[PDB]
This record gives sequence, C-alpha cells and structure tokens, in this order.
Amino acid sequence: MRLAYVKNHEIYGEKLLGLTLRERIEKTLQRAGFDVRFFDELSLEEAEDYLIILEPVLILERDLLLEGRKILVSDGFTVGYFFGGDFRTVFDGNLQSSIEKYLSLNNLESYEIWAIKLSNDNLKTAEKLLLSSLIGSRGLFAAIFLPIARLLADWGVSPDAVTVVGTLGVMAGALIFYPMGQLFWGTVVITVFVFSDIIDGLMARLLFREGPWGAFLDSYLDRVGDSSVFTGIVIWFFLGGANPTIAILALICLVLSSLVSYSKARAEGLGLTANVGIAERSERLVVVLVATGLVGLGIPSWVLLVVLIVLAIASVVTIFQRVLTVREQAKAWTA
Ligand SMILES: [Mg+2]
Repeated sequence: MRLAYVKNHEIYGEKLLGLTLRERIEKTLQRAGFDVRFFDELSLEEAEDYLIILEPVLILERDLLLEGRKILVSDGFTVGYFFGGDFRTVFDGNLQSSIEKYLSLNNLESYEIWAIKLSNDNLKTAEKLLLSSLIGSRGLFAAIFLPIARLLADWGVSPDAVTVVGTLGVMAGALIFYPMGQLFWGTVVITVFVFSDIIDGLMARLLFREGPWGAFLDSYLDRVGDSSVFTGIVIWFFLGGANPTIAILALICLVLSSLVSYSKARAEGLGLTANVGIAERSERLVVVLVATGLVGLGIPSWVLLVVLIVLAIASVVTIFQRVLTVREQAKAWTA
C-alpha cells in the first residue's frame, strides 16, 4: 500500500476545467496508485512508499511511474519529495526538520516530471497547459476539438452525455435518412457525429473518468452505431434502392461485423486476448461511408457492391485470425 501526503493550500479549492485543483491532484496520485492524505501538519503512517508534496502543484504528466528514491522537480521547481521506508526512522514529528535531516542522510538525484506550480496569476496558463496535455500524440485532429472539450467541461457536461448524443446522431443518419433514400446527407450526418468520439475521449481524459463503465459504454454504443449503419443500407436497397444483391451483401456484412466484435469481447471474458485482424472497426466504417456517400452523389451502385464484397471477405479472415489465436491461447493455458 502506497501513501502520498500533500500539504493543504488556499488555491486547491479553485475549479479548473470542471474539477477542483484539489480533486485533480488527488485523482492523479490515485491513478499512480497512491492513497492521498491532505495535511496541515504531517502524521506519518507505516507504509512502503512515501510521497510528500508541499508546494501547490498541477501535475500534467499522464502516467507517473515512481521507481526508487528521488526528488521530484519540474523546470527548476521542487514540487515534492519521494522518500522510502527509511523516512519512518527519521521523522520525529516536525516537517522541515525531518526533511533536511533525511536530505543530509541520503543523496538523491532529481527526476523530471511535467507539472506547474499554482499561483493566482498563472491560472489561465495552467488551463492552457492542461488542455494541451490531453492530445498525447493523437495529432492535429485531436487538437482542433480542444475548445469544444473546454466548453463542455466548463458547462458541467458529462462525457457519457456526449457519447449518447453522438450515437443518437449516427442512428438518425442511418435509420432515418438512409431509409428515405438520402445516402449523401445521411452519410454526412453519420460522419459529423462520428467525431463525437474524439470529443468524449478528450473529456474522459480531462475529467478523469476512465472507469469500467466508461469503457463499457464506449464499446456498447459503438456496436449500436455500426449495426444501425448497415441496417439502414439493408432496408433502403431491399425497398426503394431496388438492389437485393447489394442488400444481401450489406446484411452479410452486418452479421459478420457483429461476429468480429463478439469474438474479441467473448475471448476477454475468458481471460484471453484477441486484438488482431486486417479489418478494424473504424476502417470498416470509413470505406462503407465513403462508398455510400458516393452512391448518394450519383456514382454507379456497383462501387458499393464491390466494397461490400471486399469487406465481407476481410471480416471472414479477421474472424479466422481471432478464433485461431484464442484457440492457441486456450489450448496452451490448459497445458
Ligand atoms: Mg468509441
């Protein structure tokens, strides 16, 4: 069990991007596996790791990995100390005194982390920094949605609301516009609300909701979305689209799509893993949407037929890949 003592301060009560700074440092340290104690005066408990934070600080680093004793610094600032179990034999009940004694006893180097010291003046800056920490190599497409995430975070909008709203948007394009025969506009509707995923991802990262529920809902609503897309196609071409062979191929892809998702979900239930295959959910989505949009613009429908065939075949080999690897894992685990 790991313990982290952070000293109480006046600025921790301020709210930044939907949480308090107090809540932000607490949740950050919890994700690093520390149980957090806020203290006006330190009372030490028996434990393994001891993390002492004094100055008010916003930690911008995503994964904080603490291995071995060291001093935590960011750009010249000393944000906090990491002491081992030995500090239990030093600390006599006075804070500053016990720290300098332990510093005289042990020579520890300084490890660099991404963090900013809180001041009343630089709050705007911190906010700017925190938003940029959310991108994490995802690229320009992630960055352009940062003002929307900022807006939604300030308004008290939950990431689940964004996810649900995004899914209702996809369903509206797929189950309304497609059966009407509007393939182009249905597709731009689907396309617009598909990026809501990048928004909830930013928010889930910003608002600290990474939990099993969040993951569950994202997986589930993604399934609802993809199924709706094929459903609309199937319906439209069996009726007003007047193309049964395209409708049959679309229906086959729907089923094949479900089977590709269910293999992986079911494997994980068994403790195994099945993240493999040529066909990936977003990639499958993209080619279908592009073709359907094109057909909605007057392109010959055989373009969609070809794409559905290729997608059927790609789904089949993907299923084979997943089923094969879970078999290797299962048979190896029993022996
Ligand atoms: Mg998703």
